[PDB]
Amino acid sequence: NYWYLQGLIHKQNGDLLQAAKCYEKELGRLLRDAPSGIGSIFLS
Amino acid sequence: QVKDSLEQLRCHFTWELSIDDDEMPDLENRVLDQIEFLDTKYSVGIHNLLAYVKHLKGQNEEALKSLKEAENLMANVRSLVTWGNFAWMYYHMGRLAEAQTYLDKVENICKKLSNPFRYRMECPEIDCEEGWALLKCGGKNYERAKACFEKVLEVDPENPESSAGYAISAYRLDGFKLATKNHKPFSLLPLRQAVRLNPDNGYIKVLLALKLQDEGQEAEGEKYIEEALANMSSQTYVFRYAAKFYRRKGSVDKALELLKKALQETPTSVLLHHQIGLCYKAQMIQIKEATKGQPRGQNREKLDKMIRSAIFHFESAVEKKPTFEVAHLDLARMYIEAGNHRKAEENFQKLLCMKPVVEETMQDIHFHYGRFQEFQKKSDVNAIIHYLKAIKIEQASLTRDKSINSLKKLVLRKLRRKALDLESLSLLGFVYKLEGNMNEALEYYERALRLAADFE
RNA sequence: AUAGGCGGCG
Ligand SMILES: [Mg+2]
Ligand SMILES: [Mg+2]
Ligand SMILES: [Mg+2]
Repeated sequence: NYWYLQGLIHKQNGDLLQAAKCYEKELGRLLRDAPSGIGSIFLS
Repeated sequence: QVKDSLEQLRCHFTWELSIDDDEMPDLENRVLDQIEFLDTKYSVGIHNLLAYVKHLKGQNEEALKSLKEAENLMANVRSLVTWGNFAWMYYHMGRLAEAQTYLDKVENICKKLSNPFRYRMECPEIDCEEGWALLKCGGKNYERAKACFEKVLEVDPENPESSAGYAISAYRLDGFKLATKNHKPFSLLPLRQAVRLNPDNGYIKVLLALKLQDEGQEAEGEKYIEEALANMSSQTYVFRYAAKFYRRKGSVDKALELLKKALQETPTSVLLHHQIGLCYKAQMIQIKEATKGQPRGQNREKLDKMIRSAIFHFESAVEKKPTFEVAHLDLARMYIEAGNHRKAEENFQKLLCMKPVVEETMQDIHFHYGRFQEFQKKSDVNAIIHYLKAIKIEQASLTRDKSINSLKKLVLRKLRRKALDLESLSLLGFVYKLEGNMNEALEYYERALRLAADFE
């Protein structure tokens, strides 16, 4: 859960956009083989 | 040999005009129409272009005929395009002496007092001539055509010709951004300039009227329509843009009248067919509104006729111009309206392989395919695939925003069947991120991450 | 080169 924790740190500083990016990187990986294509949009 | 001499010539053969094979029937038809119906000062340019198109078709003697017709009309410096086209013509046929004859004529005129003395010559006229050829060869050549005219207006800012060319290129590029948010009327002041300096030119009046209308100035625009319609200048073209003006004002029947009259002169115009499609589409929407979606008896009869009529004309448009993206999309959607989903689909698949000049047009393609996949084909995965694909195209637009909202609605539907879904939670988090709602974005992403760790 | 109806447990 390294990327979750990186997200929380940004969130707690107010970098909502870097917070989203960190979580995206991990949720991308989880959803890389998802049929919609959301996993790839996250890992760009 | 002579071939390196040819490559220095400023003419159609060296201007790299972007002409798909697919756009050739249509371009020739538009060349012939211009020759017959456009009121301009010099018609040498368009016959030089007719020649080039014949040459690309594999009809060199016809190409030669068109160059001889241009010669028979021929300031004198514009003849240089004719002569360079002749040079290339005779080369490609294999009359190396005749090619050379014409190269030598170019060179002799290029010694009063030209800097590249050899075959190129730099003057406003040949600049404009490159502008108009690019401007007739489709949207991808438009930034270049604008630059040509603009080059000449950098030097001579009151040149009437290049002010026209510049203003028309600009209006058409403005056209590509009407769907984007924060589009500015970059062509409004150029068109005013252009009308001032070409006070007899109805073509330019009607585009000015259309620009005025886009910026909310209907009264002023309508004066320009009425003026333009009262002069011979380019009657048939004034008919098309006047029709567009009256349709957007909500005089659809008046539009049809003009369009149908113009169709006698120019039966082949994909502009006409498309715009006549839009008239029938707007009349279909009137009836659908007045009958609250439930037309019966005569109303249904009339609605059916107008759906058939739109399909006829949108079909007529894409047969003539297979790369006419917007006309394909309107046809797809008319097919949906008529209940023909395979025909819709078939037009959607051709749309998916196109490389639009107007990037926003691909957003519209995905948006509307996604809705086709949600509501007609009942396949959420493909709706989502395509709403995401539309969202992925960076450009801010109303249609992108529509795709975000369409994704939101579908994912909230899916979450209310099944709340514990990693994709759906991440998707809803994404949508909120694209709305700028960041607290919720992070809340849904966190929930998705916590759903992952609980499941393991 | 030819844009904008309404958009889904409607
Ligand atoms: Mg066309
Ligand atoms: Mg329209
Ligand atoms: Mg349209």
